Amino acid sequence: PFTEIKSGFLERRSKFLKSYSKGYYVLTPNFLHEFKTADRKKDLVPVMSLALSECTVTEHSRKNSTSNSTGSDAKFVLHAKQNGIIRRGHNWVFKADSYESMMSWFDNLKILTS
Amino acid sequence: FTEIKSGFLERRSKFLKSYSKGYYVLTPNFLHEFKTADRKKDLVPVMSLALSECTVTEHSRKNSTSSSTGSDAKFVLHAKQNGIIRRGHNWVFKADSYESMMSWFDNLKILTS
Amino acid sequence: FTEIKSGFLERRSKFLKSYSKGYYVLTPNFLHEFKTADRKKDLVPVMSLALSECTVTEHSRKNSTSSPNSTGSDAKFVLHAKQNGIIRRGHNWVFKADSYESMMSWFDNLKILTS
Amino acid sequence: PFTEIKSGFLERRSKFLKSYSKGYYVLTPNFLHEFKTADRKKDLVPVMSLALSECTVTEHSRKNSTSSPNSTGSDAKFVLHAKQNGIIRRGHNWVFKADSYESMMSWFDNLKILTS
Repeated sequence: PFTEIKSGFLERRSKFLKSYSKGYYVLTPNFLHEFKTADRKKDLVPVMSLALSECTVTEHSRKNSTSNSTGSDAKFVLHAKQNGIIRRGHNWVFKADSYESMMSWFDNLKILTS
Repeated sequence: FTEIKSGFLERRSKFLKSYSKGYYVLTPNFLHEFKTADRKKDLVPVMSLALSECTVTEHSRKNSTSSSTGSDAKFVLHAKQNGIIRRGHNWVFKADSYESMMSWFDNLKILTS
Repeated sequence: FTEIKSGFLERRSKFLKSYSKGYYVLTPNFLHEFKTADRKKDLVPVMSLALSECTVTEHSRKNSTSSPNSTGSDAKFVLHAKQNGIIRRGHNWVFKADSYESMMSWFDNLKILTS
Repeated sequence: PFTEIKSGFLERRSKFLKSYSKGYYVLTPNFLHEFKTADRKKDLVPVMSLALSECTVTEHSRKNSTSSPNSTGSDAKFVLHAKQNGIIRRGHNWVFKADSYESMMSWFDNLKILTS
């Protein structure tokens, strides 16, 4: 009986590779977990687990954000306060499947990282 | 009241690689961002940038080219102290034309003196 | 004769925002860049990256995407410098191979050599 | 009687504005000067003068360098690096774009000898 605040697919940007890779993410009160698939029965080991206690969410796309790309209105930034999966003071960019989906991820993360 | 200039500007995000349009009001003390141009009902700035500790550094030349729109209509606001912007960091704004950009720039230059 | 791998790779320039293709030869000590694949006449490396003080950090995933009309979104890897040399300590170089499988050959070989 | 090693138009990139601006450049043994025009008779005051004594040239495009369609001059860029605070902040870099690979290589080669 897996319990979660939110889960869904997100694309995560690589700063150096300048590309996105899609994964299945699970937000709990303690961690943002990345898994390879949505199958909570057979896919049991997170690819990585980001402790929320030492992350913050800092900025997100506006509904009118433009670039010329996909999901210019659906991105948000997760910032590291301490060394872990992410280096202290560094940032990871995520792309959701819509503005409204992004806002749900952002709002939930913001409350869990206050 | 002592508003110096107001209008829509696009502001670049470094991490999101995108522009977002907002309605800005320039006063002697602040550049204020609002969501809308409704001065009666939209009263709380999204953010208020203290001009006392900002400078305007570069701006597009009339011959500036990109490609993206507004290649001749951008300027840079630089922070001298930690606030909305980290000390030493910069924000990029895009106006609707060179002439409009220069109006913003010239006004900001005097206020940040 | 103790070459481990050789072939063409594109290397990204951060300041020039472009890729340049070169012919690379991987040995136990160095990744060498040459202008051409002519091992008889083209004998002097353009540069020689000491593997002893490099690591390979990230690489593209099979599903990595970049942008329509951009090539090799699934074929890049990152070489990181642990010390000042051709690359400044803490800095990174990005390479693009001709496919995911080719990239993974380069990456796996570099991973062992930089251990 | 204006004496120069090389002169010609170059585009200079702005890091923050992500745009290029074209100017007329004059390379002498002492400086890389920027002017607004090619008229050495009426256009007498440099927009800026970069001391070569404290600059280096560090990298340049290859003949095969590729960026994206449609970009121009992917084979015609070079980087000028500051060793001391002046026009450019110490340790910072300016990117220039010439009108061809061969023109770029002429600029780069001359700058490299003058900044050795």
